[PDB]
Amino acid sequence: HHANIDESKIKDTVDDLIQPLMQKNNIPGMSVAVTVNGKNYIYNYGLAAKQPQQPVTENTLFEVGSLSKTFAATLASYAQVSGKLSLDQSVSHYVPELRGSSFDHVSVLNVGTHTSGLQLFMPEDIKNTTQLMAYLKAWKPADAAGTHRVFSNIGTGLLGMIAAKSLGVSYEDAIEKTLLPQLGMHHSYLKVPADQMENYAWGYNKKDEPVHVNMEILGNEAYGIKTTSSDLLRYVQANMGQLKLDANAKMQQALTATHTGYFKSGEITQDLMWEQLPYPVSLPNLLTGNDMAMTKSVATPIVPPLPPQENVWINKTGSTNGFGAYIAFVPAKKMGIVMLANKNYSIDQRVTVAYKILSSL
Repeated sequence: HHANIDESKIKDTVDDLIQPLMQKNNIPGMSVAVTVNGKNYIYNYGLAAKQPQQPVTENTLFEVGSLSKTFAATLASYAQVSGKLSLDQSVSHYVPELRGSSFDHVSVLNVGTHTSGLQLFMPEDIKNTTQLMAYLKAWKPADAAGTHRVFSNIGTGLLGMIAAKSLGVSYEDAIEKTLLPQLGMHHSYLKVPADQMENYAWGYNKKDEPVHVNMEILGNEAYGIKTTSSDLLRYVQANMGQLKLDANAKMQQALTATHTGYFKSGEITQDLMWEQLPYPVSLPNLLTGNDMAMTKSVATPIVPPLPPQENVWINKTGSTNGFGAYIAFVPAKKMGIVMLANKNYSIDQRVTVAYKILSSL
């Protein structure tokens, strides 16, 4: 510890919130990454696994659940800026087996903004593409697509599937061979390789049992990423235009364009998977804006779309049965936070701690 040194000042703030958070929620391990003024700070806490004990280190991989959806959006945006995908086209334009179904009237933008009306969870009995297509061909929403926001793993699945196909590849190839490499995220995976399994934290469920997420159909798009806080902090910096990014100009454009605001719903603006609130934001409104995961709300189009903004709080939560993650960043302040935990603890706490940390900077 050193008085007047960046990493010690930030560490005091972070420790003072994260240690009680982990204690009260029985969280075995966390990593918290913060960026401010172009400098990066990584704080590791506790255990990646209990027995045999393994500490959280700079290499620890956590499941991040719905943070995975922002990668599906970044891929769709990359396909769009590359001229391969139009977001306003129908889903059945790109998925011809769905022509003549409800997907004639659902746009790619709808599935990228949770406004198709598809439900949250993939039906558990859908095991293969044939069954998935039969389901989708027979599906109808209660309200017309574009009228309501319903956060959806299925819709995110379609977004990523369509984006990858428009690029000529499977979603897994698109993510692990194109997107994550171009972002410099070398410790981020949809399938953790053998040399990294020692670094893959165990998640701890509500009954404190060690678990890892079970990957099912279109799961890569919706919840498949395992990653480090450092890689996600790089992703936050790239989302703020801070990195050279290997001169990948289309990729920077793709990242930035995911922040385009397409629908208003409640306190939030729904971007392409990212969600944002006006900055400065009150904590009550940020809490409300992060309590939209499982209920339908009215959605209102923003047309022409709101361009990517600086003066906003951009965020996404993600969870699996054993993990709880959160990212927030404020481009106008070039500041951001990644909080990764191997227990799924309540979103109100994630958001409140992040709000307090970023407010301190």
